[PDB]
Amino acid sequence: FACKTANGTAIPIGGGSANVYVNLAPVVNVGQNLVVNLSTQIFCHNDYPETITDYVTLQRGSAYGGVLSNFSGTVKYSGSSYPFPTTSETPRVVYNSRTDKPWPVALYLTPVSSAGGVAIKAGSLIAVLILRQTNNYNSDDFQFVWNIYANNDVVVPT
Ligand SMILES: OC[C@H]1O[C@H](OCC#Cc2cccnc2)[C@@H](O)[C@@H](O)[C@@H]1O
Repeated sequence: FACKTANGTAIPIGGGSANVYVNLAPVVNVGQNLVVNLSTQIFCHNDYPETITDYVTLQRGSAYGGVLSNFSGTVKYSGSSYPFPTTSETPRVVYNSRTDKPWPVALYLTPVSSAGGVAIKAGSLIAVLILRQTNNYNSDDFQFVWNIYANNDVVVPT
């Protein structure tokens, strides 16, 4: 089991950390959602499906910077919504193929009444998402830590 991002930076077997840079809608109105879709950004596969089935959760999602200040959030995991920042680990997605399968995560961030102006700065950390991988075979329990950065400013109109 290992993962890779859409621009090809990898986290190998056993886990680790990696930075992910994402384009964001440049303008978002108070009350509307800024959608951050990581399923186009993060892909994983099982290295031994003949024998091992892999289980993958979103263990923790954390908000930083402009996102923690200026937005209210939820996270969708495999189509089901939870509070963001997270208050529990999600149920597990099954990885049973060597095919690259997206990690089914998306953030829905709504600017709050006070947001107005530059609400997220280019280059800033907006989130840290911890993918947790176990299996039905041994004691492996690894963390793949994804640091999510904005590629551009997000403006909330006044
Ligand atoms: O994707 C499956 C497995 O790939 C990796 O393991 C590959 C292996 C093996 C193996 C080979 C022969 C006998 N038993 C296990 C690990 O990332 C492990 O955590 C994971 O469950």
